[PDB]
Amino acid sequence: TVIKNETGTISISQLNKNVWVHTELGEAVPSNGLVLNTSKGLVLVDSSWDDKLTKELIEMVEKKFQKRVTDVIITHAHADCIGGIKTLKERGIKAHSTALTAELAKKNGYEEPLGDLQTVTNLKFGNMKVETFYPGKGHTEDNIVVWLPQYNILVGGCLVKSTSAKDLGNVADAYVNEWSTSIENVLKRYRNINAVVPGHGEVGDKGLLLHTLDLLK
Ligand SMILES: [Zn+2]
Repeated sequence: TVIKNETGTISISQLNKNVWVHTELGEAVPSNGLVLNTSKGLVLVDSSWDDKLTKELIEMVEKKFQKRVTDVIITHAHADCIGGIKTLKERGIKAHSTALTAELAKKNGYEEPLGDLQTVTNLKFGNMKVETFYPGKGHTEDNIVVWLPQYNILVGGCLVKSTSAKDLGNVADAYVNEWSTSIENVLKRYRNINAVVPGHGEVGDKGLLLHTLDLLK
């Protein structure tokens, strides 16, 4: 099932019982994130392009689940992920991030996140388990991946390209050479992966990681 906004710029698709994928368009470019419905509120993985879209996304999910968004995990310091940091902070939403992401955010003129995530961080919201992992430099110097151990679902972010993507994207701030090693670190860490969510594009499987390594070759 998929719910959208009149405009069409924002949609939320269900992956399973308490896991949904949110997608917003930034001529227009899509960006994926996750919406986690827990017994203690909603938790998002990444916000949106800007404050207008981010606020809209929040209003949408809060209305649907009749709960508040309590936390957001920021996977890197680019607009498509930290675009609405100001909205989150004025709503009492905790914006988790690594210390590195926090400093790059400041440096990119964005209000900065908590900078609390370590290389390996395990968070539990109600009964929903979430693990954050920094695999090394790649698409960006600070990119991290998110893992849901109860579903073996991996949020790759922009470290992972979708099946039909033939372009790596903006590599001005990327570490192309290191990117491959970082993806290998993810593969070595998570042996049995089911679904993989790309920065943008359709949800796939481990094949997406191999596809990205192929592009980097
Ligand atoms: Zn990016």
